[PDB]
Amino acid sequence: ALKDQLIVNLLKEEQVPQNKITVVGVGAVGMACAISILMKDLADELALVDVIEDKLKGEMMDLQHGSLFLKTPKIVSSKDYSVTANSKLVIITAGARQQEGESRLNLVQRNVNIFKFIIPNVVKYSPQCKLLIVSNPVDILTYVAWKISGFPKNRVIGSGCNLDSARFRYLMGERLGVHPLSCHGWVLGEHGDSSVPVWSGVNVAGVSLKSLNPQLGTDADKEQWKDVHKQVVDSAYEVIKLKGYTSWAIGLSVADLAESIMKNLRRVHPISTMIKGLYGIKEDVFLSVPCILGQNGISDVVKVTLTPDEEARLKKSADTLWGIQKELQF
Amino acid sequence: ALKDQLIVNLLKEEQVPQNKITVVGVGAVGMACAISILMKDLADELALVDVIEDKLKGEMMDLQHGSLFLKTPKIVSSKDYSVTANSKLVIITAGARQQEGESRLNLVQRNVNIFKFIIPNVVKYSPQCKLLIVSNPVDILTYVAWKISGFPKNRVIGSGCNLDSARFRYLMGERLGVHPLSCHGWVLGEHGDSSVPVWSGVNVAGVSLKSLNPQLGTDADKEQWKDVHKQVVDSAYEVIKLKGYTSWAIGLSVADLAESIMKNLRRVHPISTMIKGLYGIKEDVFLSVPCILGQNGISDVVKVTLTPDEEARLKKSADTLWGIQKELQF
Amino acid sequence: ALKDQLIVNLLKVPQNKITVVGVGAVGMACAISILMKDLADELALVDVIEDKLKGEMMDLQHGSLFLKTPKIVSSKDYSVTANSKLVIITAGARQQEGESRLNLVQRNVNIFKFIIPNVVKYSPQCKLLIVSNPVDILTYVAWKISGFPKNRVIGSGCNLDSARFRYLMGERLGVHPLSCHGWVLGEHGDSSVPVWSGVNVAGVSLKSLNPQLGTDADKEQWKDVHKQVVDSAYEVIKLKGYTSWAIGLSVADLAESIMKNLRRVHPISTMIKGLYGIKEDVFLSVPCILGQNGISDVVKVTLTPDEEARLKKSADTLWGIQKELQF
Amino acid sequence: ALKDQLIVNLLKEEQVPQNKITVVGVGAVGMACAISILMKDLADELALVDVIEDKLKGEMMDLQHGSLFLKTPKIVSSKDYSVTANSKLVIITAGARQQEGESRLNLVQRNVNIFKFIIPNVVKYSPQCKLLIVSNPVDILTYVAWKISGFPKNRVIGSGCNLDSARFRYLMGERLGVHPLSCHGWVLGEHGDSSVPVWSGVNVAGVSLKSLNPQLGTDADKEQWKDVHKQVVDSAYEVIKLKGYTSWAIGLSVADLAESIMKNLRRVHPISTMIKGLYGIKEDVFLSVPCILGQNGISDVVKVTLTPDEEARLKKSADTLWGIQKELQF
Ligand SMILES: Cc1nc2ccc(NC(=O)CCNC(N)=O)cc2s1
Ligand SMILES: Cc1nc2ccc(NC(=O)CCNC(N)=O)cc2s1
Ligand SMILES: Cc1nc2ccc(NC(=O)CCNC(N)=O)cc2s1
Ligand SMILES: Cc1nc2ccc(NC(=O)CCNC(N)=O)cc2s1
Ligand SMILES: O=C(O)C(Oc1ccc(Br)cc1)C(=O)O
Ligand SMILES: O=C(O)C(Oc1ccc(Br)cc1)C(=O)O
Repeated sequence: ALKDQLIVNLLKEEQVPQNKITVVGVGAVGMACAISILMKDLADELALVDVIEDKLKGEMMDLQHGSLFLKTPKIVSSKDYSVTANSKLVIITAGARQQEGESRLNLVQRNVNIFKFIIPNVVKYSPQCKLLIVSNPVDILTYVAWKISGFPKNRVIGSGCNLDSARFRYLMGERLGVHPLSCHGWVLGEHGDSSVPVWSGVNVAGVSLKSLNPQLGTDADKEQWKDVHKQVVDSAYEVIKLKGYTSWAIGLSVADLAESIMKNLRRVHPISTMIKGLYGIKEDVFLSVPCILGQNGISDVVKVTLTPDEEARLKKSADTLWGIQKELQF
Repeated sequence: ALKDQLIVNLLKEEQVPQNKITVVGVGAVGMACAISILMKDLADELALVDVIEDKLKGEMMDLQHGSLFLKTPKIVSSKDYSVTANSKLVIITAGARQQEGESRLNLVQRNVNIFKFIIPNVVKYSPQCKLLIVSNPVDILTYVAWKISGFPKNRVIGSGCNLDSARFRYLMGERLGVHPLSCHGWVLGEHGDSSVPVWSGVNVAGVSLKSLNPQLGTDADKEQWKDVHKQVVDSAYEVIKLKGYTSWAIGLSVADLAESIMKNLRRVHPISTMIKGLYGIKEDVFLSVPCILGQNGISDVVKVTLTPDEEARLKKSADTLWGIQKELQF
Repeated sequence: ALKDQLIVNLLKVPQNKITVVGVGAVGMACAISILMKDLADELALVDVIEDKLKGEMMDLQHGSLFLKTPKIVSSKDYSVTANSKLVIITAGARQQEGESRLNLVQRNVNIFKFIIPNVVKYSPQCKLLIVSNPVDILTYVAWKISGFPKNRVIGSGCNLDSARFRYLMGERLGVHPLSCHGWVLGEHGDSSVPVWSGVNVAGVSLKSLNPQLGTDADKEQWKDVHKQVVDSAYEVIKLKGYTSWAIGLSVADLAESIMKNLRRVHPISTMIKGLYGIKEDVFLSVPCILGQNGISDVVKVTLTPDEEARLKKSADTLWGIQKELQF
Repeated sequence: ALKDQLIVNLLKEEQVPQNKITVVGVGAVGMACAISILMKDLADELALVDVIEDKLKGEMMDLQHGSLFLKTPKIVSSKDYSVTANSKLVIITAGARQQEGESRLNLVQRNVNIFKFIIPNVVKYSPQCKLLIVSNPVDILTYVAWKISGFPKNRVIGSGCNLDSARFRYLMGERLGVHPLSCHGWVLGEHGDSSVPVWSGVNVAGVSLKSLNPQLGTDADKEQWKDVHKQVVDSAYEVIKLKGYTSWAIGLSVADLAESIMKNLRRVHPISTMIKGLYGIKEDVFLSVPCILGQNGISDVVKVTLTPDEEARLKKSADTLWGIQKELQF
């Protein structure tokens, strides 16, 4: 054989990848997560899983054809979860997605049912993985993945408000003529309608925007900064109406979180985690708060100082999620 | 205003971009080119142009929402070509795309008519740009864009066989257990059915695969390496049959060419250029040959030493393209 | 010729050129950091020591296969610097063991009287990025000699002091420095100002959880973090003889904002006359918006009376030195 | 404490580095390797080792102060090898360096004595490490590291001719007006005076330069391409004469090898390995040949087809290296 005339083999290697990432779901979200991760050189192996055989195979082949331009030596796919074995990070993007005008909370039963099959299959092949939930409603589905997996809470993460906060920083950046990297602001709670903008922490170079404008984010704000939060809430609905779905921004948001996990950065991200014991919350509610994210997942939570109105809005987001969460059939 | 209390302006904002890229067409190919370019930090401004208003705005908005994770501070869109002003590179992806069982050659009348509108509008606003043609049939469309634009031939580049060669290299790599970066091989001629695998130049570490196996690429080959070229030819059709279209690999192949142009690398790529005067070709045929690509586009053409059968196959590819090209009216 | 048998030539100025003046440890660290961040299509090096200059250029050229900067050039002659978008000056006497950066001033001013007109002659529209010490005074000096408008004369200033501060804050908290926010302003030296009022994690003011933060009465003595920021260069000089790596990375950070027109905010040296309560033509670090045209805007930081007094003291210290200087 | 007021700890330590690199020696080569590795984001932890305490601490601190600009969250140092624990790769740059007019082969006795201390201390704390030898004479020192460590051959690599080949490609590129990435050519054998330019493999886009000029690399060559290999041989001495030492190009060459290892790329590099059994070599000689490099080090060797003259020059290099090997006192 030609391979043998050209090359002399020294050993049969173990082959087990050291930085493998699995993406579950090859829809628009899943593929945007896949491309972003490949262009960030985060993994030595990428695995894709879906239920539509043709689409899964087509997507895998199309990424594979770009291998020359990448540094991810192995790209694989299968409907069988054995393809996901030894993943460091498994990203779940599978399930029903919002239609035009549809609340993310409307996807709950359909996605809890899908998660009942997915989660035991992921766990079986990667018992030491970190789970990164992207499927919606993300907060409730992070709780679902946690309960099903049996994993400790540090290893079950939801993409949460990482994108909501990125959108907030982009809009603030556009209003001020400053790059979003130099605009600071936190959107917490549900990744949806009940999210909370933390006006007290909104700043550029550590200068509180609220110290210059005390009415910042209120109805009495002459510049109406609350419309920035309204744009954050409405963004996914506005994008879906225009292009039928969202993909690029969530893909970048997920690869940003994947980078912190894979590279053990210990950067702070507003992501879905259990908030039991914070702000008077007594139940197993999962929603976004600023978390320290690394190789072991969420190791710590930043206790944000909320005004009484900000805390009341966060407890409202918590009540909305727990109302659905507490009555789940699984 | 809050902005003025926070920031003291010391310079009048008369912003002109220095490394602007425009992507014409927001279909799956155009968006894969856009995300790949954004993630490679090649531009300081990205402009998108299309004819479907909603889809165009949705795509622009979705990219802008990922700005925090990028280093391209300005993302814009419009149906109006004034939005593309001062681009250094303009990437053309617009037009009809081949259906399952349809040749890229069959899109020619539809795409020439579209180019008659797009090309003059692009050159009107970006007099310094290089035109990077991606729409199909890419070889005939590069010739068409060249003739319409009034640009010199070095500045009108067709993505051509850069993707066929990357596909070939990936497949060769899979067979050998070597990264595509270390598997060398050139697929030239039409970016389509009549492409030519240059078996004589196929090598690993300077070792000719044809020297070890003389039957390489022929029907007599026991390992059937000709199936690698057949898979290269069939790849877009196979992927279209599986996922409905191709996007990722073409996106990365175009970003690869964009990097060589923007960074003036003078790397060699198999891309569409005028071959009149080479291999006895007498007509104004555009096809892929290894070209040196930099800040002024195609500055030089490498003269590949082809076996008598490889040369005849290349002249056959040229004849096929001329057969379609000679009947065009524009 | 082999080249003509292989290649058919069809077509017989760089667009993103950067020049580094000075091939000392600082200059070479700026050079490697810029090459490894793919910011330039052409890098030029300039120095007065011909052998050292050529050897550094050749050493960089030999790594060309692992880079994406296709032209690396050098000369003692400034004609090599023509068409630079950005010119970084790292040349002159460098900080010595147990000595203030203010002790290099007159010698570096005399050297800039030669360098600056030569840079200006070949790239009249470049952005000048001053790294040489004392950076705040030398930025003012380069501004005066060049005749450039103030937006195009930038000093590396406190970008490194703030980076050191965020690393030290990060080590105490167990958080990546990217998630630890806090600004060190004024002189890139002993009179720098830690802005405790803006120090935060996830928008949470550290002063809100420790009102005494940064003062003598602070039970956790966070003033020691700023003391570590001040002492850092002296400590590194004592141990290894000079500093190079952290400054090269800080300079490449500023070069990225300029070259990619990011409009990110950096604490860098700029003309502060009329701002923050200062009446003289003093340059010091304040948070600036940095892009393709250099410093376009200045962020007006809300400083506490203590912080404002310290910044005024830093301005007074620099003005005092600058006053008694000849050029 | 302020930390406890701001952060709730939820986990539980277990901080084991997953992609750790160690650099032994903090001279100019060791620091150029360190800065290049840091700027390529290859490691989650970087450890430095040396015998000069102040120099080592000052270098560590200077890298640490640049952390905000990096993605390697742990930079450590010590004269104690326990600091290198759990490294995936250990880079050895310690030892005497050659003076002008002094052969790298003259460093043998001083460097072997140093390796007798370093090697057992390195291997002790890192079960999974690959040993990457940079110190000179590199080929002899790779054999020495292999004998002292008791490691299998796949795990002991010498930086060998990776830099000689990069220099060759750079110089070829300069003559042809082509980027080094598109200029192919191998310099094999000893990383020193007896290296072998493989003219038969020298090519652009698969085109053999020797097939265009049969006299290529011989004294009969009108263009004297042999001067390119002479410049490769003399390059370290020319740089040493001008600036006192070489650092940047070797740092980049070592980071290139570290990238193939850390990311399991399976790219081909001309690096020091055992050649017993190839080209009639019957002894345990280490020298550069093209190797497939990945996570388990050198898993495979490319059997380059050499002309009788190239093979004779390669065996001559092996004989020279074997001669020095017979002088080793373990
Ligand atoms: C039992 C099941 N296992 C899977 C696995 C993958 C998918 N795939 C998607 O849901 C892709 C499209 N969805 C979005 N949101 O992109 C569906 C199912 S159902
Ligand atoms: C006169 C015209 N100008 C344009 C500009 C853009 C587009 N957009 C596409 O065709 C994108 C979808 N198609 C593919 N190939 O992705 C069509 C036209 S028609
Ligand atoms: C009239 C003059 N032009 C120059 C240009 C470069 C240099 N080079 C250095 O000073 C490098 C070493 N110094 C530090 N600080 O690294 C000195 C002079 S004097
Ligand atoms: C028993 C010993 N262990 C070590 C470890 C490191 C070093 N360090 C250097 O040799 C740095 C300077 N040399 C080069 N080549 O840069 C020397 C020794 S001696
Ligand atoms: O992936 C491929 O081979 C090519 O992809 C496309 C390139 C440009 C457009 Br517009 C549409 C498809 C092809 O179909 O030629
Ligand atoms: O530039 C080069 O070729 C090489 O550089 C070094 C390699 C290892 C050490 Br330790 C020091 C220098 C060489 O001298 O072999």
